[PDB]
Amino acid sequence: PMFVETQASQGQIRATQQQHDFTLTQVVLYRSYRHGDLPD
Amino acid sequence: AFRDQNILLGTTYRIIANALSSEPACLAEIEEDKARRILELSGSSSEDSEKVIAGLYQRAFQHLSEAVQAAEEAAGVIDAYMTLADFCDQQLRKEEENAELQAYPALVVEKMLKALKLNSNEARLKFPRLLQIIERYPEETLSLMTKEISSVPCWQFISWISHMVALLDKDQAVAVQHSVEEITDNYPQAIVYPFIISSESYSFKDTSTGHKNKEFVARIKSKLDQGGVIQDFINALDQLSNPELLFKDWSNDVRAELAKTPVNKKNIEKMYERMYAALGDPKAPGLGAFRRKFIQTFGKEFDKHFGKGGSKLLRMKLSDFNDITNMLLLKMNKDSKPPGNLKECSPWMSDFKVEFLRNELEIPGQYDGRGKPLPEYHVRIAGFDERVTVMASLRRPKRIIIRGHDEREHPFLVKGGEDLRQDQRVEQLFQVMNGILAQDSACSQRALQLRTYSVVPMTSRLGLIEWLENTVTLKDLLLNTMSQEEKAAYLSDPRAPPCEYKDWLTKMSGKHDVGAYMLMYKGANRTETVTSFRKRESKVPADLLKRAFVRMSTSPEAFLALRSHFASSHALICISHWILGIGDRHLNNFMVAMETGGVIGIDFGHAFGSATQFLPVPELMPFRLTRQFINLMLPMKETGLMYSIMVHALRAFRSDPGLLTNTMDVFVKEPSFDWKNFEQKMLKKGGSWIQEINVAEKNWYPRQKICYAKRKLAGANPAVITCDELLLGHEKAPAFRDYVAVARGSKDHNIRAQEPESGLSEETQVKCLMDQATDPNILGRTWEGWEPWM
Amino acid sequence: ASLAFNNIYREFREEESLVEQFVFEALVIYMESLALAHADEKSLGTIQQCCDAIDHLCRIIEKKHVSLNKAKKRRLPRGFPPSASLCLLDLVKWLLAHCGRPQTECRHKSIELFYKFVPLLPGNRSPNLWLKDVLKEEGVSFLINTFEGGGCGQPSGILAQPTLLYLRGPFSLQATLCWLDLLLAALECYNTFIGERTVGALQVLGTEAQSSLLKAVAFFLESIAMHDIIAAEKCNRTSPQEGERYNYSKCTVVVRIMEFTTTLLNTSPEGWKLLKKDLCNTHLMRVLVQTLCEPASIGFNIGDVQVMAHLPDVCVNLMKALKMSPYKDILETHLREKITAQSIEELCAVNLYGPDAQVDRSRLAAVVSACKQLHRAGLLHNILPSQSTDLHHSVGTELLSLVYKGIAPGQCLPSLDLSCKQLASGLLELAFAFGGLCE
Ligand SMILES: Nc1ncnc2c1ncn2[C@@H]1O[C@H](COP(=O)(O)OP(=O)(O)OP(=O)(O)O)[C@@H](O)[C@H]1O
Ligand SMILES: [Mg+2]
Repeated sequence: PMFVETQASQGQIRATQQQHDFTLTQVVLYRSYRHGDLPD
Repeated sequence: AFRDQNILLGTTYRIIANALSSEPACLAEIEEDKARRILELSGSSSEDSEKVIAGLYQRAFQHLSEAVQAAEEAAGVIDAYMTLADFCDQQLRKEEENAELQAYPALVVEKMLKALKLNSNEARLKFPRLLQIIERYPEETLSLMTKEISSVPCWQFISWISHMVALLDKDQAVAVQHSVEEITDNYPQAIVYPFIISSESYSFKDTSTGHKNKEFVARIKSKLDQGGVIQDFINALDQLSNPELLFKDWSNDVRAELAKTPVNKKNIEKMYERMYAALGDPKAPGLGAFRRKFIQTFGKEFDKHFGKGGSKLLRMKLSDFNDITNMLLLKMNKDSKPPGNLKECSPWMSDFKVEFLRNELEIPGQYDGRGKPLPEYHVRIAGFDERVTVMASLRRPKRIIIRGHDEREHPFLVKGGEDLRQDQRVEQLFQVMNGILAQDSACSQRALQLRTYSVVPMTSRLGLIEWLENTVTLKDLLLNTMSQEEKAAYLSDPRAPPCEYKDWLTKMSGKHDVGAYMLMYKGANRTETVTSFRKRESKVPADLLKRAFVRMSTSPEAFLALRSHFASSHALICISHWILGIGDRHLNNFMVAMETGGVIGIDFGHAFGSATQFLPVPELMPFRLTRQFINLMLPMKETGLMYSIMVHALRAFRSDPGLLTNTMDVFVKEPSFDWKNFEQKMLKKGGSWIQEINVAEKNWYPRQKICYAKRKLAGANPAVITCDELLLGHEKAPAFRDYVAVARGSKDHNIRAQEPESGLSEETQVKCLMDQATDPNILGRTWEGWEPWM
Repeated sequence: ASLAFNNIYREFREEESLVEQFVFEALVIYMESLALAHADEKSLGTIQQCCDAIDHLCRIIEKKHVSLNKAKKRRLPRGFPPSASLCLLDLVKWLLAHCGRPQTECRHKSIELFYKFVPLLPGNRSPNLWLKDVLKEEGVSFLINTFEGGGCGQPSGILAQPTLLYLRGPFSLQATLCWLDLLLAALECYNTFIGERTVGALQVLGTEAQSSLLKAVAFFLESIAMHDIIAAEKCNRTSPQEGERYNYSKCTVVVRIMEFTTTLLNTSPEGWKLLKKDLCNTHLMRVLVQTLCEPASIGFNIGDVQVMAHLPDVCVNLMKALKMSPYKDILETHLREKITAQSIEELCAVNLYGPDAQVDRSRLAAVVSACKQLHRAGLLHNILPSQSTDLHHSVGTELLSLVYKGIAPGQCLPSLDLSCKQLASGLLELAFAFGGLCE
């Protein structure tokens, strides 16, 4: 049993930005793949 | 030793008396000393054979009653009770088929209830004979029954609890009323759904007795609504049903009724309000968005045509009513689409939240009946998994997963619209059947057991079937074994057997409808059908099941165990679907367990040879033994595993049929198993017949369905039973002689014609039983949706 | 399911469209799973992980509070009605409606989430003002049906079941626990809403209202509170574990009732007259003087040092609270029969230093802790005068001289045991607490 979805109503991947919104406890930019992302 | 001495001597006299009555000419065949010794031993002196038979029975009853009397001073007192009980019951049946038997219906009731008091099984299963004998002998047993069934443990009736609530509107309700309310006190959830399904049909008569019955039933209905939780559960399950399908079923149960003029609008308005309460009025008891979308599309037209109230459709127009329903259905089979989240179709099941001391929703079908119940360990509902999967059928049932409180998950198959009481009682027959199969040596050593699954009818037009996991149906197994060339070449090619067969039926008849069989059964002789059958047989690959089990298994011991389990299980359900006479065994009605190999039989529409009685093209075969099932066992021939399994199971049944024939009797004598139910059942199925062009009600009489079943369990030719059964349904057919000529065989090509009609044995009967099911003259002219070439 | 959210909150909070669709549906069922975790055993940490997840979602809501209450087409949580939108205000109403639910920790988190969420709503008023608005426009008995009405779904709770007699059948022990937890939930929500001001004390339990809290607490103190001999709630055979759970649940509702009457006294000064017909009589005062003089007779346990570190301050603030009341003399008349002068000249005459002499030395520590707590209440000179000559106190040096000559030679020496040191530290602390006396 997989979730069949809701009955309807009536350069490749983005890069790792270093600037956050939420503070830690106690238009975006894209990139490509760098040889450790996907399996070889 | 005195009690057992008298049991044995009474059994001896009963065996002699039953021997002379079966053929009263062997008495004048044996010996002048033996005949004189029998005539001396009964004591009666007439030389008429009827008086000496009755005298032998009198001595048998004297000895057995002495055994019962000696038994009144666990394994040996209930044997003494049951020997006298079933003896007097057998005598009573031998009278009621066609003043000596006066004190018998008191005696059966008394000794059988006394045995059921002492924890018996054979007296527990033979209990509905008492509720059948109460009506037919109410003078001797109506207060004796009551004062003895009072002091019987209340949980001995749970397996037969669906008979008592149907008895509760009769002249004899007081004989069951104590145990019904004791069950409602002790174990309420064992009676809830059979009470709900029988409150639909009471019709309380107008006496001093019937009014007390109405008071009692109202009291039990007050006691069973523990917070009204079950009616919410039933209603929220009833949300999981396609609304166009409920509308088409309402069109069925309105059209046939309205065709009976002077139409008498009283029940018509009740039918309409029961339609509008679920598919009409939108401000409803708690519908989900699926049914809500349906109502918003098609609730305004239900008074545009049928009227607020409903007295606007009362201009019957029996053609134009079908025009109205077709104008609905043309859109209705397109606009709907089944939803697949449980929140989109049933918010009560989406938002379950088992509450802070209210009640318990026990998962249904958990009181089997034998032994003390102990419901502390029964599973209760904690919540429903939010993934409903729709099966791909015309009467498409939904699959829900109930998360029980005991850490686990239980899947069920909720289907609405049809009556599941027949399926439940067939499964109860299978329980009796493989309880018999376990108390036989040669069958228990093979460990032969039918695979049973629980079926629960909540109410009419709604019920739950247990889901059998890691299974797939047989046609899907065969079609998933096929390669994409074999598959698509079998499905879209005009020289494939599903397309060649229709051309061959036009080539024999001329037409393209189901009337082609009533011309092909006469027009096509024996060699044409056999040769054309092999020509459309050799187009499917020869070994699909063997390749299925090879790519299904990972080792030769695994393959051998899968093939042996398939063979044993299929041979067992072949010989056990013939004793009941279950027909329409096409390829989707078998389901094979992928991790074990065994076969499960489902979808028990046709009960007692009604396939070979009521269908337009009859089905003249005992069971499914097409070419795949016999290519799987190659190189070994058909004398191998399946033949010995069928022979052993048939011998195990025919050893003692007293337990089985009674249960088949109380199944076929139910009012819910009648022609109205069968007619309305096959209507919402498409199947082989679409309508009824019959003379009056097609003559359903269950007087001799069980006469046929007792004949075939007593030793009969099986093809004699097939002619005897289509003689009840096809005598006014244009091809009756050719139906009998096809079923009977040849005296040249078949073993079934080369045998006598009756007095057969087990090896002989399974011999001419496997001959009939594999006859190419039978398989070549059988129904096109059955697929006999597989 | 909670371990998988406590790892991914860091990323799930870092996208707007992922948090402006899923956050309410996430919060609601994490509350629901914590409510389901009431049943299991307090070693699996599932309650801890659900409270961690709810706090992470709560900090997420606290950040993006301007965009959440804007009416937008979001994904509905379970049990919610179909709407054209969803805001934060509907979630606040869901939290308020799920206030008196019987499950302990989910009730706690629901109350504090409501208190954190009546701010961050469009107009930023205090919870005094907003609930006064909704009580102006939905009736006061709506709020009583939220407090009293357990959960929201079934019309149940102590508004439905004020006494245990109305919850009757064959005797099941767990059903009495259900009733106690319903009463405890109503106590906790009443106590919190009256403490954190936010409501009027005299205008919730007053004029024309079926507020069945006082009926329930009167039935509780009348027959159920004092004598948990667990047969006191049957009208069979008891185990320790069936009884120990009962005593634990019975003690922690007595504690919350004491804090509730403390808040009821300290909040409405003229609303003392409410707790007159029922509470300040033999029942509540008998329980209170019992808990003061010996709590373990009523059903507590000595091994749990935490509740033995919470029981001092609750009875101290209770005795301090009705110190400034018309109930000072009922306090005095129920204290000055178990705490008298000869009540301590009785116990001052035992043989203390023997190697088996716990014959009254077991029951001395209860009176010692009782006088310590009475002194920390500040009423020791009220219940004990100076009956020798003057301010130069009699027993405040006589206990000193007692423990002084108790380790005199003369039989050769008294050598000390385990509980002797505990008693003697208590006697010294009471003697020093009597006032002055460093010289
Ligand atoms: N007890 C069961 N357990 C698991 N699966 C089942 C069960 N009963 C039916 N199914 C599945 O549901 C499908 C349809 O069941 P059902 O018998 O209700 O359909 P139907 O409308 O009678 O059509 P058909 O006669 O072709 O099965 C079957 O093909 C089978 O795969
Ligand atoms: Mg089927």
